[PDB]
Formats: sequence, structure tokens, C-alpha cells
Amino acid sequence: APQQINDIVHRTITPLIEQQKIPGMAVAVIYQGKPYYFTWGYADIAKKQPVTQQTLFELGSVSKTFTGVLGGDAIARGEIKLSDPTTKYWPELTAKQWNGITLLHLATYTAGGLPLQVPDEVKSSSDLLRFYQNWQPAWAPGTQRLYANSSIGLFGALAVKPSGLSFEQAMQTRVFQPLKLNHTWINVPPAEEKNYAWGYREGKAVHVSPGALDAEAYGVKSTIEDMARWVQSNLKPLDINEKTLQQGIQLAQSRYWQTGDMYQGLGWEMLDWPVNPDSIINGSDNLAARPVKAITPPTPAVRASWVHKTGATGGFGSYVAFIPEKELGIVMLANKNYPNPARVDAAWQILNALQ
Ligand SMILES: O=C(O)c1c[nH]c(-c2ccccc2)n1
Ligand SMILES: O=C(O)c1c[nH]c(-c2ccccc2)n1
Repeated sequence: APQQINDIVHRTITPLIEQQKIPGMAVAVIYQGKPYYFTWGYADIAKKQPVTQQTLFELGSVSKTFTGVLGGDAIARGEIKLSDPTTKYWPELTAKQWNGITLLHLATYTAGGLPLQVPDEVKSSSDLLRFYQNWQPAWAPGTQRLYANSSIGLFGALAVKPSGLSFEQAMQTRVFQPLKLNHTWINVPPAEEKNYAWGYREGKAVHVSPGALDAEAYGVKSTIEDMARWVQSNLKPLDINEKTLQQGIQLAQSRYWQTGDMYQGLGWEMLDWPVNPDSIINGSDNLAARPVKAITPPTPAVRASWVHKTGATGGFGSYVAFIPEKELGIVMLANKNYPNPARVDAAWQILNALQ
């Protein structure tokens, strides 16, 4: 890399790893559109396997950005609309609280208080129907944001119904393949297991458990190289050859709702650039129910935004942030779930210096 980039990344990440006791980490900086890669520590402590550019990390909720984009792609294909009622794609959702809950509400955590987690006890798919049928909104649709896997997870399952593809097939063929994300997986194939890092919770090696709507909400694993490429695509959607994908990206970065300084996209979340670092840093701390202001009609993707997403599993912590107008981005993948504000802080420190 250029020395400027080498120096800011290292002087920022090294202390962070030390402070947080992160066993392994990979970082990519997109600078004037090109990727620069850094790796530290261990993919697998027991087997002494280092983190490389081919190491797979659990993205956790950064998976939601893929889901938003696949969702946006289905829109641009004319297969679904965000203004459609949920019942249009799940007619079995006959319970009366569902009247007026749209795909928009599902994708943006504004349905009326769908819970953060689908319960563990929901194994079968009729258990799932029961869960949504029996769910009681705390609020009218489109009035409060409460971040929820059961909300965007559902949007992801429904968005791919008209295609007739499974979520995974749809994701692989419509998002992963066109973008050349050849080491990105909903389900890690046995061929790639050698590269699958372990996560670490309280010093114990852990992989993400199977659960309802996992793939749609928190189930993607990826390498720093593919993740960099994800940032490049989202930075420059209009260089993407596939028409509906290109628009899908643009749709995921539209501003549908505003809470405080932040705007809710599809998966992605957005602030006006330049940004107050304390507004993103403290903003990122991990139930926070917030009133939302509808942006009528949604603002198309603003190039002068800080576009970002945090993501966690029991054993992993990820962060992606990019600034379209600066052609600037960062991916940070760690095999420990460490505080969000530390991530955002490291990321702002790096990006601010290169801007
Ligand atoms: O193997 C295939 O080509 C395949 C997999 N799924 C489909 C498909 C499913 C629903 C509607 C259209 C095609 N084709
Ligand atoms: O033909 C090749 O060189 C080729 C295609 N894919 C790979 C590859 C497979 C797994 C991990 C990394 C590269 N090599």
C-alpha cells in the first residue's frame, strides 16, 4: 500500500486489537476506488492458523445489506413492490394486525415492534406462521423503528417468493455471482471449511448456530477480498453491468426513514457527510425504540453520505463503512464480538485521515 494508508491503518488497528483482545482481524481500505488489505492474528487459535485474505468471517448483521440489495434487485425486476402488503406474499397471514404492514415496514424495522430475535423454540415453519400470527404490535405501522431480525429476515424470505428461488439460490445467482463474490456463502461448503475462522466468546471457539431466518438476517460468511469488492460495488453501483442489480444497490441506499441524524435504507444505514463522529460512535452502541419520520418520497442514494452497517454473531464482530463522493471505504472483520463504538471509532479515525 501507499505509506499514508499503511501508517493510519496500523497505528489505529494495532491498539484496537490489543485493547479489545481480538484474536484475529482482517481490514480492507478502499482508497480512490482501489483495495488495500491488512491482516492480524489468528483464524483458529488451537490450530495456529493465521487470518489471511482467504479467511471466512461471519458477517452477522452486515448480512442485512446483502438482503437489502437482493430485495432491491427483486424490486427493480418488478417481482415485488415495497408498497405491497405483507399478506400479498404470505396470504396465510390472516391475523388482523397485519392489514397495512407493507414490505417497506418489514425491510426497515418499522412494522410496529417485531422482536429483535425470532424465538429459539420456533423450529418448524408452522411454528414460524404461528409466531407472526400471534405477534402483537406495540405501535401502528410506520411510526417507530425497532431493529429486528424477525422483521428484515421476513422481508428477505418474502422478497424472493415470486422468483421461485430459495433465498440462497436467489442470493448466489443474483448478487454473489454477478459481483464475483466467489468466496461468500450463506452455507459454507466443505471445500471452504479450511478457511472458516472460529469465533471466540469468553475464550471458547464458536460458530453461529442454525436458527429461523438466519440466512436472511445474519447468515453470510465472507472474506476481506469479497467484502472489499462488496464496498466497491456499493460505492459505484452505476459501473455494475446487470441493470436490476445496479438499481438494487441504489435502492438499498435510499433514505426511507429518519431518526435523529440517521436515515434507514434497505439494510444500510446512512448519515449526511461530513458527519459528527460522536453521532455515529455513540449512535452505534448495542432494545432502542425510536419514532421515525417518513421521508416522503424516499431520497435516492446521496453520494455525500456516510453509509454503514454493524454486524455481530456470538463470536464475531464486523463493520463496513463507505463514503460514495470520496470513493472511500473500509471493512473490518474480527473473530470477536467487541463493542460497536470501538469499531466505528477505528473506522472514522482511518477514513477521516484519508479523506
Ligand atoms: O436449477 C435451476 O435452473 C433452477 C433452480 N430454481 C429454478 C427456478 C425456481 C423457480 C422458478 C423458476 C426457476 N431453476
Ligand atoms: O482455476 C483456478 O485457478 C481457480 C479457480 N478458483 C480457484 C480457487 C478456489 C478456491 C479458493 C481460491 C481460489 N482457483
